[PDB]
Amino acid sequence: IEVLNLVTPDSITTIELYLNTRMGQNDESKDNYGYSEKVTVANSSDQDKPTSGEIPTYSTARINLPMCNTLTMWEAVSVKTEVVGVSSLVNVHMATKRMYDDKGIGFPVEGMNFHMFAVGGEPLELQFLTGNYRTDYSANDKLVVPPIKHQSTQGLNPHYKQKLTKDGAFPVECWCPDPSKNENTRYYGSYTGGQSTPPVLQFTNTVTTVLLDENGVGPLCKGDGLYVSCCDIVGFLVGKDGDMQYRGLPRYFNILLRKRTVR
Amino acid sequence: NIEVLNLVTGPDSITTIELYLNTRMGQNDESKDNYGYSEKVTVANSSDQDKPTSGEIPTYSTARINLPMLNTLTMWEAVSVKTEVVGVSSLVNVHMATKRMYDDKGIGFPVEGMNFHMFAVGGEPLELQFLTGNYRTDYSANDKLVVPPIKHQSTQGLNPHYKQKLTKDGAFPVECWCPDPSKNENTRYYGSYTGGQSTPPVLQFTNTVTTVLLDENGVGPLCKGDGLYVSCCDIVGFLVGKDGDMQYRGLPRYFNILLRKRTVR
Amino acid sequence: IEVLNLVTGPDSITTIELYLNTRMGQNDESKDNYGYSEKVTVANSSDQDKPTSGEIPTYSTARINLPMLNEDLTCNTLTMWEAVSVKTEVVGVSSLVNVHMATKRMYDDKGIGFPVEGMNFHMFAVGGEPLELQFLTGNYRTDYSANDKLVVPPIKHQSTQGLNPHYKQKLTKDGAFPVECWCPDPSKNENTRYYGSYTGGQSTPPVLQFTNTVTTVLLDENGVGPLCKGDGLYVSCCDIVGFLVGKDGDMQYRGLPRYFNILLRKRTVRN
Amino acid sequence: EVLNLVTGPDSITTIELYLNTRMGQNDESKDNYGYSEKVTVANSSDQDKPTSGEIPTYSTARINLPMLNEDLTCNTLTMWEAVSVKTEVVGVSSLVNVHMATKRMYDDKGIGFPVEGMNFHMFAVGGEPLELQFLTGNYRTDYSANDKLVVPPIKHQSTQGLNPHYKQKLTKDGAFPVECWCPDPSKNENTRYYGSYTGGQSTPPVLQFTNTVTTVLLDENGVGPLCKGDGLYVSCCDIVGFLVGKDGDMQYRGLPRYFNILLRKRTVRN
Amino acid sequence: IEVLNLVTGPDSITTIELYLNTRMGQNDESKDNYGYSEKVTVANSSDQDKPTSGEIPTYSTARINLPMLNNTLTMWEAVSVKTEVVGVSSLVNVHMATKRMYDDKGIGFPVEGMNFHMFAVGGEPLELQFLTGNYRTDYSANDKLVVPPIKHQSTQGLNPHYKQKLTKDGAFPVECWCPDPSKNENTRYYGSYTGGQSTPPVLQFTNTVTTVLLDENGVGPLCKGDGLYVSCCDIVGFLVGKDGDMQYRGLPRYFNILLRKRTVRN
Repeated sequence: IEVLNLVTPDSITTIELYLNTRMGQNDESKDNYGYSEKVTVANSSDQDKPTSGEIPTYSTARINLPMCNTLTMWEAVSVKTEVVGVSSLVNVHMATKRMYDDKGIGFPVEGMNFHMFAVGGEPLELQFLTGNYRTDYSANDKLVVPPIKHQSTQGLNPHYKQKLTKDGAFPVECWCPDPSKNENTRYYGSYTGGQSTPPVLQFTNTVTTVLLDENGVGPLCKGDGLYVSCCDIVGFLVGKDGDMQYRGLPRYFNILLRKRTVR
Repeated sequence: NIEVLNLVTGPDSITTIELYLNTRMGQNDESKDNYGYSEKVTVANSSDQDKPTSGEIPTYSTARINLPMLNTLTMWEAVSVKTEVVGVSSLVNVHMATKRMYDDKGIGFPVEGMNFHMFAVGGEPLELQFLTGNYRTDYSANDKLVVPPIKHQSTQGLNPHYKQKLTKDGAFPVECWCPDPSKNENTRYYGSYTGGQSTPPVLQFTNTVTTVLLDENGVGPLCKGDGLYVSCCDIVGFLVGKDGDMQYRGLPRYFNILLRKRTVR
Repeated sequence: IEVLNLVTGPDSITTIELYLNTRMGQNDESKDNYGYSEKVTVANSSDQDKPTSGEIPTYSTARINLPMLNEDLTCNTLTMWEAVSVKTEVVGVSSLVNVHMATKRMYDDKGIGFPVEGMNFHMFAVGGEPLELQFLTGNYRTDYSANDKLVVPPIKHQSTQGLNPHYKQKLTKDGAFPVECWCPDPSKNENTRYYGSYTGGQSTPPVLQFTNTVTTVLLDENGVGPLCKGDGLYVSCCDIVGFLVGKDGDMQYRGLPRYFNILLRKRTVRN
Repeated sequence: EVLNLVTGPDSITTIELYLNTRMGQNDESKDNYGYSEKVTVANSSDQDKPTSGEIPTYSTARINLPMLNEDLTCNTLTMWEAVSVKTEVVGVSSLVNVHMATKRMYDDKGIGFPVEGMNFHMFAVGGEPLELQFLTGNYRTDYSANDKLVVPPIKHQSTQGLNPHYKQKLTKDGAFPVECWCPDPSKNENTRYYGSYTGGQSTPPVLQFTNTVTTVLLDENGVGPLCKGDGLYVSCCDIVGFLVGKDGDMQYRGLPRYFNILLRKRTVRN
Repeated sequence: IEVLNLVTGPDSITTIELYLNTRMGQNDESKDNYGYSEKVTVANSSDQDKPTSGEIPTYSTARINLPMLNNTLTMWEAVSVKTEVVGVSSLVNVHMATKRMYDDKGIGFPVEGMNFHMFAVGGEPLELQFLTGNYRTDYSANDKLVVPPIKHQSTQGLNPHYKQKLTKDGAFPVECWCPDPSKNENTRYYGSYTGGQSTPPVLQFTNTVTTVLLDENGVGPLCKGDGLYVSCCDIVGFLVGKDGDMQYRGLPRYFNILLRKRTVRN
C-alpha cells in the first residue's frame, strides 16, 4: 500500500466492542463459563493429550466498517482498551482450597497471567511454536492446529504458520504472533509465570494507545475489515481437592479511525 | 452527551471540594467493634451453596457532593484531584491478637495479602457492569446488598444486560460490580489489584501529587445538577486471627478536587 | 499567609543540614539495642492489647531555628524563609549487609543468619510548622499505659479504626508519637510536604536506594514552598527497614537514620 | 574515523532474521529441541564436569549485507551503519501450558508446573563479532564432555573475577557457554548489547512481546555500529526457565528471537 | 574550589578506563575461593560476635593518576561515567557442587539472596560514616580490616564522631561503613540494597548507558592533585553448598570516565 493523504467531517469514526474470554468452557449458557475445564497432566510427553475444553484459545472478531487511481481506506489511529471485571478477583469465599488449616480465606484466583491484544486491518498472523511437539489435540477437533507434527516446532519453524480467523479455536499454547509479518497489525503482550503468583492488574478509562507507526500510519482496513484479537488469563481457581482451572476475563476496545487515500 | 463551549474567566470561576470516604469492608458501623474490617471470611462447600455471611463482603464507598448553585448554561467542570490513602502507617502494627511467626515467639502477622485500590471522580454516578467469579453466589444473608435479582451462567463473563449505577454507599459488592468501560464518559476511574495469599502490601502516601481529570480534548467531568460523584475502594489485605480466621482490612481515602466553571450549549 | 514577591540579593538564600536518628523503641544511644525496638510481644486477645514499653516505633522530629529576619513586627510586609528543596537520604543501608549476627539461621543451622528483613516504612516531611496528624489505628482498644511518655488520645472509641476527625494532634515531640496510630492529616498540612511508603509482609526483602544526586522540589503547584512560622523549620521522618530475628525467634524492629539538606530562600508576605 | 551520511536512492537497507535457541539440545530433528539435557550437579568443585548438552550457549550469526563495491585507494570508503533494531522474543505464549509431563501442584491434583525459574535475556547488534570476557563461578569446570564448546585451554583461580588475559570473540553459533562468557565492556565499541538476569529457584518469568518498539543503535555521537567487510553480527540468549519433569529432573527452556534491523550508508575515512 | 571557564580545543578532554575486582573476603586471585567470601558463621550471642577472617565483604576502590596539568590552575573535571557489572551471565550455572532442588534430582541452587550494588566517582577519597547493626562486633580475627579503634552503643545509629575516608581497597567492611551524606561534595555515589534470604537477583548489563556526573550547577568532581577516585561494591547473593554452608558471591565492575580540563581560582 502506497499511502496518500488524509481526507479532511464524516472523516473519522469510533468502533466499540468487547470480547469475552475463551478459556475452554466457552458456552455462556453453561456452568464454568469463563473458565477452562479441570487441568490434567500428561503421564509422558508421548501421551500428552489434553482433555477437551482445558486449553485456552485466542478471542477474535472482525468488524465491518462503512464502505479511480486513488482509493479510500479506514485507518486505525488509536485504541483505549481495558480488562473488565478485575474486581471479580476480590473474592475469597468460593468453593476452593483455603488457608490455615481450613480456618482462613479461600485461595483467590492466582498464578499465571497472560495478557495480549492486537488491532489490525487483516487477521493477526500466527507462528506455530510449542513446548511439546507431540501434543495430541484430537480430543477436540474444533481446535486449529497443524496437520503434521515435527521435532523442530519446539523452536521456530517458518513452514508452520496460520492466521487468526476464528474465535475460540487457536490454542495460545502453540500459536503466537508472527513478528516477520503483521506489518498491518499492532500487537502487545505480556506473560507473568510461576505457580501461585499474585496477579497484578490495572483498569482505567484514561489511557490511549497510539496505533500509528513510526511514519504516522495506522493499520489500514483491507476490504473495510477491522480485526481485534486478545487473550487475558488472570490465574487459576484452586478447587477444594486441589483441582485447578484457568480463569480469564473479558476485554473492551474503543477504536478511533480516520479516512486515508491510497494508490 | 454535552456540547462544550468556552471557560468562564475572572474571579469566582474556581472552587474546591475537600472530603474523605471511610472504608466499607463489611462491618460498616463506626460504633461497633471490627469497624474498618470485614466479618470473618467463610468458604462455601460447593459452588451452588455459595452464601456469604452478613458482613464478610467488601463494598464500594461513595458520596454525592452538592456544589455551589450557579441559550447556554454553566456547569462545574472537575479539573484535577489530589487523593491519598489515609492511615497507611497503621499497618506498622505486629502486636495485635493474631497468628505469629516462628513457633509463637515472633511478630504478629501484619495485615497482608490482596490489595485493591480504586477511586473515581465524575459528574454523575459511577456506571457499573456486573461480572462475578460464581454466577450462583447467594447474597440473601444481607438484603441491603445491591445485586441483580436474576442469576445467570453468562455473568461469569460480560453480559451487557446486567448493569447498574453506583448510587449507594456500602451496598455494591466489589466482587460482582466493576466500572463499565462502555459508558462512564463523564467519570474518570483508576484502579489496581494485587492478589496472592500473603502478598506484601505496597502503599504510597503524599500531599504533593495531582491527578489531572481533563480528557484528551481538555475537558473534565461536567457536574450534572451541580452534583459531584466520588467513589473508592481500598482493601489493604487481611488480618489473621490466632486460630487462622481472616478479615478484610480497609483504609479511608481523602480527596481534594479542583473545579472550574465551563459554558455549555 | 498572603504571599508576595521573592527577595533578591546576596543574602537571599540559606542552607540547613541535619540528621535524625531512628526511634524504634530503645531510643537512648548509650544503651544496648539503640536503633531497634524491644522484643515484640503479641496480645492474647483484642481487649488485652497492651504493648510493652519500648516495643513501639515513634516518629522522629526536630525544629530547627533559622536566622532571624524581622526586628520590627509592625510593618505592612514581613519576610519569611521558604523551603525550596531538600536532598534527603537514608543512612547506613550498607549495615544490612550482615548475616553473622546472633540470629535464626538458614538450612538446618548451617547457612546464613537471617538478615534484617520484612516490613519497610519510609516517610519524611519538611514544613514551616509541626506536621499535623490524624489518629487511626488497627485496634481501638490498644492500651498504651506501659509507657506514659507516648502521646496518644485520652479516650478510646470504635470509630478510630476508621477516620474520626475529632482525634488529631501535632507532631511536637521526638520519639513519642506512635507510628501505628498517628498518620499525616491530609485535610491540613497546607504548609508541609510529606512523602511516605509502606511495603508489608512477613520476611519481605527490603528494597532501598542511597545517592547524593537527587533533589526533591518542595514548591507547590503555584511555586510556593513551606513558609517557616516563627523562623522555625520542621523536619520529620520514620525509616523502618525490617526485623532482626533472634536465635529463639524473638523479633525486633530495626530503623535507620535520615539526613536532610534543605535549601531556603527569603520571601515577602503580607503582615 | 566517521564522516557524513551519503544521499540518494538505496542509501538505506533492512535486514530481517531470527535465531533459534541453543540450550543444549540444538538439533531441530531430535526430541527436546529448544531445551537442554537434564541438569546434573557436581559432587565436588574438583569434579564439576557437566554432561554434553546441559549447558546453554549463545546464538549468533554473521549476515552478508549488499556489497559496497568501491575503489579502496581513495581518501574515503562507505560502510553500512546499523541505525536501529526491532527485536522480540517469539513464542512467549508457549509458556501457557500446564499439562505437559511435569511435576504438579497440590498433592498430584493441580496444574503441571509451568516453565519457571531463572530468566536470562540478552541481544547484541554489531559490525564485528561480540567481544567476550571469561568469568566463571568455578575455575575448575571441565567442559571436555563436549569438545564443540569454545573455552580457554588453561584453568586458573583468577577466572572467578576479571582476568583480561582470558578473552574471545563470539564467532560460532551454539558453542560459547553463557555461564563462562560475557560481553567484554573494555571493547565492543562497535557493538551495542543489552542484557538482564532474574535468578532464584522457581521465580515467575516476566516477559513482554510487541511489534511497536524500536531500539535506537546510534551512540551518544549519533553513530551506529559500522559493518566491517559488509558483515552484520547479531547475537542473543533467551532463557525463560526450567521445565520440571515428573521426578524432579529439570531442563533449561529457551525461546527464539526475531530481529528487524535498519541500516544506512555512511562515509568513513580511509 | 572556585570554578571558572572550561579549557577549549585539542587535548582538553581525556578518558579513563578501568575495572575493579570484587572483594568478598577471599581476595587473593591465586586461591580457590576467589570472588567469594569464606563460609558465613553466625554468632552465639551479640557479645560474642567475632566474624572469621575472610567472611566479610569490603569496598573496592582505586585511585587513578591523571595527566600532569599545571592565580588560576587547571583541574580535571569528571563529566560522565559508563559503568557495568561484569560476568552477570556466570550466574546462569546450576551444576556447581551445591544444595539442589526436588529431593536431589533438580537443579543446583543458583547464586541467590541479598544484592548490594554501589559505585562512586570523585576527585578525592569517598568519605565514610560508621553505622553498624551491632556495636560490639569484634573485627580482631582480621587486623587488616580498617575499623574504628573504639566501640560504643551509639554506633547502631549515626554518631558523627565515627568517620573515615575510603583509602584502601579490600579493607573497609560494607557492613559498618556507608557513604557520608554530610560530605562528599566532590564525589557522586549511587547505591541499592535488596535483602531477603533467597530472593532472586535482578541484574542488567549494557554498554549504552551514560551516567552524568555534573551537579545542578554544571560542575563535576574536580580531581585534586590530579587523582580520580573510583569505588564500588557488587554483591549478587550467596552460593549454597551441599551441607547448607553459604558464601557471598560478588562480581567485578568496569568504568569508562570522561574528563575535561576546567580552570579554577587559586
